[PDB]
Amino acid sequence: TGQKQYNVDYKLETYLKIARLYLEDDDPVQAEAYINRASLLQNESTNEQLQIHYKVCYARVLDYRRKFIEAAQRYNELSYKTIVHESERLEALKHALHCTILASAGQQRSRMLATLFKDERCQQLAAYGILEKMYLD
Amino acid sequence: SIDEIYKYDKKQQQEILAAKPWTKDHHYFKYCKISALALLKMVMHARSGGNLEVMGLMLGKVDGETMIIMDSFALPVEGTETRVNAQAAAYEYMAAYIENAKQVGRLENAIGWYHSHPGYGCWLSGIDVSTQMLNQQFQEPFVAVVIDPTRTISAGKVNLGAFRTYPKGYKPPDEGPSEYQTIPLNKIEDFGVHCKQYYALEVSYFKSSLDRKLLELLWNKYWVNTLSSSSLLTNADYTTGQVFDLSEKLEQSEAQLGRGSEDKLAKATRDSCKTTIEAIHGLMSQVIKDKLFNQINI
Amino acid sequence: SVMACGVTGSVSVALHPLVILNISDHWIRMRSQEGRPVQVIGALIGKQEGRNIEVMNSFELLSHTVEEKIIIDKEYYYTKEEQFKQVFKELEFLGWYTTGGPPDPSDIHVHKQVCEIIESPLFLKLNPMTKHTDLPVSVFESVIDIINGEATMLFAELTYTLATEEAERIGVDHVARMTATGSGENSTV
Ligand SMILES: [Zn+2]
Repeated sequence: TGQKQYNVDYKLETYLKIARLYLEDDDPVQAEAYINRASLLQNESTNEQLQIHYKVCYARVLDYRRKFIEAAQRYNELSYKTIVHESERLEALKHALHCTILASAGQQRSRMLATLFKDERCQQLAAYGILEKMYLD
Repeated sequence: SIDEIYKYDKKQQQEILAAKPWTKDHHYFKYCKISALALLKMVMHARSGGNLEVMGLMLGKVDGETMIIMDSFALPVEGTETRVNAQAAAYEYMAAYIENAKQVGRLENAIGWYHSHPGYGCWLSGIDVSTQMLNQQFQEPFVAVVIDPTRTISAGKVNLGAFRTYPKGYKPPDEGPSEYQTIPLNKIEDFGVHCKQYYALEVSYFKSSLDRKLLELLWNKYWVNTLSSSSLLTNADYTTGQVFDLSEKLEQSEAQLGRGSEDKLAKATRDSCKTTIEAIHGLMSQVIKDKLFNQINI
Repeated sequence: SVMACGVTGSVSVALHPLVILNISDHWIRMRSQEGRPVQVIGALIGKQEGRNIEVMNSFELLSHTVEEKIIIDKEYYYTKEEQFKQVFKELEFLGWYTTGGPPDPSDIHVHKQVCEIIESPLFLKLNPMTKHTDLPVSVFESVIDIINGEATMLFAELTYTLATEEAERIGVDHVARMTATGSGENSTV
């Protein structure tokens, strides 16, 4: 709205941080509004880490809006990316686990639960005693 | 080399198609060689539907007097036996299947049509004869196959038949024994009329080298399924039904002795054995198992 | 090496012998067509309930070759997906098959193309001219781990119990054990 014009890496970073903050105070009514305006400028970016921090923050907008099954698809995706540092792929995979478990009993969820026992990386997670016992009924 | 038959000579087919030894002699084709895959899928198609008759299409070739069947598949049609030529519903899935199948390997042409007959032998009904006559009329080299899945089980061996119909005008020669199978009276009439209008084909079963070698390697772990077979609750609703058939056949011959088709106790006696012979054979494999697995002590 | 080797589990698999024979017919026929051994490829179908998986029937798929990479022509799969949903309306898409050695890179590239279609694609591989005195048919699945800072696909091998259907069992007992003039006096027993 301002007179001046700004770049992609500033606007996509600003709406990233705005949406991330309204969630931290528990208010997804506000956080959903600015991440929607962030999606306009994420296709336009050539930044290989800023698009990654959008999908980490878009997975959380579906998490705090209780779309747990679709949130698991975002989180699971990010743990498989090598560009993301190894200690940050552990959190990426574990947030998928929580949102795979707490979702409603979908058939899509049964295939996620299968991917979660198939992946040895999940064995390291603390809710494996739940998952092991969940997937195998 | 056993794989003499899994070969497919296409130019030889179209020379025979033009030559035609079937328009010269009415009963030319007498034998029928059924492949390894063809047998399994046809048996599987019949039982899969089960109680209901469902027909598919067969693919194959000709050789001498033998009408060889190579590969088979299903036709998603309904009203088999109740409609004359029930394959008309899915004229799409005949040519469309062979057009897809020829891209992947199945070069074989239309050789016939097969249907299931659950719990009442292998034969052509009055509805089946009208289908096959007109099949032979236009779409030549076409053979009508039949399988009885429910009895294949209880009898304990492949219950199957392959037939061809005669012309409406010329009538068959004499040489014909034709073996007896229990025909339920509800159907005996329909069979009885149109039964002499056709002739069967001498069935034979073959296999490839790989098929033969695979089945031998397969048998290492398939003996387990033989001794946990139990043909009792599997086909429970054939044997329990055959009783209902048997009861009627006696009911007739009882009154036949009285006041009032020639001695229908001789049939019923053979049916009472037929059906019970199975029931006993069942309890052979059961006691065989009780002997084996239960009686070891700790 | 490009297979898994780890503490597996996951699903439990069954296997109908009709599937083995439909591949066997498909190998011998395509082998015969070209006068050489052929790596034939096709699709798997059957019942899927909960974890457990049964493979009932199987058919063929169209394939091409971009450079050295085996391209499953998907436009053919979707066409046959029509026709197999017609006849066996109950059945589901499960996986795919091929012939040759054990699992290798050329099938991992194909496994990616089946992974676009479904989220849990099984994989059978058969050795036609096998040296094994045992059966050369082993079942596998897609598993992915960290290969030294690299998330990448692997094959976790699984076992297979054989199918039981009484009507089918006779089909096996007939061709694997043929009455080629071996019963004169009925006997029955
Ligand atoms: Zn019929």
